[PDB]
Amino acid sequence: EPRSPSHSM
Amino acid sequence: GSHSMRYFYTSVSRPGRGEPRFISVGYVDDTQFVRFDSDAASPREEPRAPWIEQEGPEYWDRNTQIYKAQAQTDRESLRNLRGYYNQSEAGSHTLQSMYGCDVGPDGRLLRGHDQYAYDGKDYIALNEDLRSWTAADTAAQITQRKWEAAREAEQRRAYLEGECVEWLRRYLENGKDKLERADPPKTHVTHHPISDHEATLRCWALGFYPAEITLTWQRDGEDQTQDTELVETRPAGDRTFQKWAAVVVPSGEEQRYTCHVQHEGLPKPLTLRWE
Amino acid sequence: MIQRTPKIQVYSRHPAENGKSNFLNCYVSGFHPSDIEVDLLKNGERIEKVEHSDLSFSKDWSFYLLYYTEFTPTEKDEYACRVNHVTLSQPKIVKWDRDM
Repeated sequence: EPRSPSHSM
Repeated sequence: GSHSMRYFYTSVSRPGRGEPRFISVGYVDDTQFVRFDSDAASPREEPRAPWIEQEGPEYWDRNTQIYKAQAQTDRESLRNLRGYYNQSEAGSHTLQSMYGCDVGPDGRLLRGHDQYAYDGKDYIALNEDLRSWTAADTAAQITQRKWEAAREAEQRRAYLEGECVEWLRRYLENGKDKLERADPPKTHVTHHPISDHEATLRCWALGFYPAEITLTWQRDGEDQTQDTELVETRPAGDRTFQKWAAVVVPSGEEQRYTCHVQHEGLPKPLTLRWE
Repeated sequence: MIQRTPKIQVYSRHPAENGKSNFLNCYVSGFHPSDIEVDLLKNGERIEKVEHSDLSFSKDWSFYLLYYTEFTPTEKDEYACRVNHVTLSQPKIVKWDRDM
């Protein structure tokens, strides 16, 4: 299962 | 043995064509098992291997939400990055992400990965400690300070030590018939005249899994690797792979040449001759 | 801004037999960036119904795609793959050789 998104670059 | 799970993301800006495109693929070892493409109509995570299809609607619904949220985060990263590099609004740019875990035969974590490329070049990577970042340039050092402040590394580590390992182990049990087992190649040698006195002998390995394979030509037991033409391993299109190895031999001396095939699907390596 | 030139292989999924159903593969790899045009050709003309794989990439970040269609090889019909990319001086055409 994919990792949850967090911060933008 | 050892096993790997990876997610590969590509975000591509397309100014004056449309909004940025986001494509995700999931792989276990050499097998693709899911995909998400923002350009598909009403896009959703879709199955690409038979053993994932049994996952219930919650799996598909939540992963779809994750990809849409990641695609939006990537759109903001792309805007920030062309800020850092002072790049035109009119150019197309590429952000790639790769992440996932390797587990040993016991199913314990060996190593975690979380790395990114901008316009084809390494940008930032999570170090093997899964606690610190290495930045490629002064732009990536901005991202690094931001991600340190937000403790991004701990979010990454929690995934790589938790869900990455736990889902990989679940997929290795459910798809064990295709992931824990190797499929040997179908093999043959073909004969191709090139000039008046010489023939190409081509040793074929078709439909094998995994991709790792060695094809060697010998002449009377002597290694011909220096005179052998190898093609890059290529997808058959059904999840299996293809490869061949070619030597130029004197016409009538073909029975001197043995092709040696080493693959995890073969209990013993094969020796093949032109027939 | 790295650019990398596509590698191309054109081949059938199964060993070709004139008259029998098969798959024509065009495998394009080692390219950057991802914007690319790939067509399968029959006697130099564009085949309309062509499937493609989901964009993925290798350890050096370079992209690969598989384009494919079901087809029935014959003695007289020529099949090929045509690729256009920013790294190419012009569209590259690689012909299908059943022996490779």
